[PDB]
Amino acid sequence: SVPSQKTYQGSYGFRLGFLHSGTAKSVTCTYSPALNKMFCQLAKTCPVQLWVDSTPPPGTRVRAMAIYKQSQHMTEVVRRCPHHERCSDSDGLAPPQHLIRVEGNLRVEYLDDRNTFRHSVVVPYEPPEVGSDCTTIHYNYMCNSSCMGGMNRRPILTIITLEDSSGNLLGRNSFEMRVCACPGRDRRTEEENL
Ligand SMILES: [Sb+3]
Ligand SMILES: [Zn+2]
Repeated sequence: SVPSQKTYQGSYGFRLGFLHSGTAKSVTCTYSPALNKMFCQLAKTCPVQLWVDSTPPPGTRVRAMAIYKQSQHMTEVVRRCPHHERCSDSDGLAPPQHLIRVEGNLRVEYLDDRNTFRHSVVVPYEPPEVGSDCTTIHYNYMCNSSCMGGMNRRPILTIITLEDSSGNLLGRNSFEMRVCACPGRDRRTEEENL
């Protein structure tokens, strides 16, 4: 079956925030509120902000999972193309088939679900650093949207679930993802069709 993508703020008032980076040619990662769509270059830092009304307990965990947006493709597992799967860009932690990685977190953990075969990456929730109102996770996407043998120009969603130490759903949110060479231009072009 297909993982739930239904928004759920839950007890702790869980929602996602994004940097306001604009669409200049030099930008590596930019978000479109209009499309609720993130545009990142291959393997480059993709900051996602966790916002809460109340601090969840210690041992709370944040999980990222990719699915295909279109109904006909939803049952197919999102994974890296054979080319990117084979290439030597391994960090020693991430499985080579996994699209979504986390950088600068040695407590990162990766799951091949034994039932659904779905890929996900999970880190411990940490409260905001002193002088901050949200928690930032740096994701890396390791395959282009245009990759034949992979996503093959098919739109994907990233599902961020907040869960406790025992794996109970606390909150869920989602955003569309495109991995492309010129994020600035592509966002500006996709917003032009409004
Ligand atoms: Sb990005
Ligand atoms: Zn690829």
